[PDB]
Amino acid sequence: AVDFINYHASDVLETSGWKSMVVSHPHLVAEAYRSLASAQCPFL
Amino acid sequence: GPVAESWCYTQIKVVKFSYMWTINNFSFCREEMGEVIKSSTFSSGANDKLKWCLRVNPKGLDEESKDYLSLYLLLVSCPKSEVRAKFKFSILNAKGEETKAMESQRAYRFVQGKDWGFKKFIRRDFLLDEANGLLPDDKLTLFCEVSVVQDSVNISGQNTMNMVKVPECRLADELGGLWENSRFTDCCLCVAGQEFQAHKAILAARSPVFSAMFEHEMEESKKNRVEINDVEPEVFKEMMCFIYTGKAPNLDKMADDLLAAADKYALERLKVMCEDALCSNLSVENAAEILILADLHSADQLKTQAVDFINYHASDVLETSGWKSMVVSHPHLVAEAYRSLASAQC
Amino acid sequence: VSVVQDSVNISGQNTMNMVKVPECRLADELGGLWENSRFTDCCLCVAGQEFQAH
Amino acid sequence: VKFSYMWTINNFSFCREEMGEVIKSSTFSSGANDKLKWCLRVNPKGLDEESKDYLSLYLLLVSCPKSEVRAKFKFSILNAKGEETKAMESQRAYRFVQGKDWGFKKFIRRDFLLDEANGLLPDDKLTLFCEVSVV
Amino acid sequence: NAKGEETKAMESQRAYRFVQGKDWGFKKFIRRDFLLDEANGLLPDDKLTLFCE
Repeated sequence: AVDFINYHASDVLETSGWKSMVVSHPHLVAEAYRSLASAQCPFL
Repeated sequence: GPVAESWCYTQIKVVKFSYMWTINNFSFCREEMGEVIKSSTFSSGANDKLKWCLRVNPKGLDEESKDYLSLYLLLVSCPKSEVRAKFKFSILNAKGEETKAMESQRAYRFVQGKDWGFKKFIRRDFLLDEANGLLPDDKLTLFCEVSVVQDSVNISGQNTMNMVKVPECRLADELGGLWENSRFTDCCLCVAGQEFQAHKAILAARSPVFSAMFEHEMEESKKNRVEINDVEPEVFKEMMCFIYTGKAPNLDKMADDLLAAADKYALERLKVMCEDALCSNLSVENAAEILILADLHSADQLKTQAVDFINYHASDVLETSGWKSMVVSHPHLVAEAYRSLASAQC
Repeated sequence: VSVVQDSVNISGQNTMNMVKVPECRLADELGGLWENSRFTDCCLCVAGQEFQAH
Repeated sequence: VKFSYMWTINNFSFCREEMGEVIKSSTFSSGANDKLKWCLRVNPKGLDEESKDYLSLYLLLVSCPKSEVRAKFKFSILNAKGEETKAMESQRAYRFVQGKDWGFKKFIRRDFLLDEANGLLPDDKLTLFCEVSVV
Repeated sequence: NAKGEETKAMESQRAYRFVQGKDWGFKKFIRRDFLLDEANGLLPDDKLTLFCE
């Protein structure tokens, strides 16, 4: 699911469920950022 | 070289653009001759209304070139009529030095939609050879330098020249030298138990937040004593010096609390100069508290620059206990960091 | 099988225009306060017309 | 009645224009007498194709009260050290009118100027020293 | 001329590029004898009246 969110975040941040996750579950967004950090985006 | 009774100094202004342009996986040019790879538009700080772009044809533009790499420079937007310039291209090799450098000796004129360059720039076999290393890891790196000429101007240094010395406008130094004298101060002003004898007239003149606070039901009774506790005297005297003299020379040593006070007082110039001070001090260990102060003080540009710092140093900034504390205390900052590092970058 | 796609330009600009600072306050604020005409410390009547200053 | 004038052009290798163009300087005089205004019109290319490859330099009188002015001018170029070099002097007291120029068309070869070993173009800057005698 | 009508009018076809102190003209504008002949009427009252566009 973390991989899927990293893949399809272009709509997930628009959907309201991600906002609920941001509000209530800070650690989930932190762990998704940690996976997104050292993977699938380090070229720039 | 004797002394001249009159001299003149003719100054043709020149500005320099410097540009890098890297194509990944170049062997997948993916098409035949005539095709073009435009670059993103680029400029410098001044005037920033002239926008240039690169056109590179991987195959031959013409039937005479064919097995040739061709590049051109194209000017897309000109607020003036015409701009004269010289360009110089060079392919960076595997190590990074400039090779195959070709330039136009002529200061070509430029209009919107007009493009100039080298069709016969570098041989295709010479590029595609691996021994010269002109294509390291199928990455093509192009460095262009653009030199734009402007109008000449003469300062006319002929002598006798109104030979009295003209001082500049003296609003700043005259107001600055009155603080140590402490004259014309109608009221008192104490911060954190320390007295700083200043008056409300020039403060009301030079800070609209404070003046709007002054006219509303405080000057009738508590004009003489005003309660300020948000800053220490070392920040308050620096802000008072900035108000009177117009500058804050003691910036680097206390840039952070000066920025906090400036965010409190909506002093945009003080905020941006403290942000300029702190941008060069971006570091792995301090990035988390830098982000926290930027978010609290709504410095969007500093937030973006720190986001870029975290993007460039994501290998080590995350495991810092400061960033862990920022995670545990500020979910929104981590959410925005994820949004920027995901949507914009990839 | 390798499918190629339309390329995209990242469009970086190091140091760009920095923060694009607003107008100065060295002597503008004098003029802004005079336009707002507040803190009327005195009323000097000279040749009939009235002028205010500090 | 000796005027002296040290005129400096920077980034001259960006002469910025083609054959037969002009670059005017500032109008100058001395504190005495001060109503005879002069300006150097230099041409980075040749003025004419008959004598191409030349830095044709002229002296042009813009403001004059009288009908004519008799003057002798001497042009010179300072090198990297700063001494007077290529001192070309007009032997005659040439007559000047409002809107009239005199000078040396075959003043100096451009190829002779462009040698970096000669030191006649230091830091892409050229300094012209002109001495004018009005009789 | 004496009647004031245009005579010996000519123009350069190109749009010339002028700079600070650059001159462009016709060196061979008119025959001096054609000007000086009184019968042509081009020098009325010893007055040369010129027009420029």
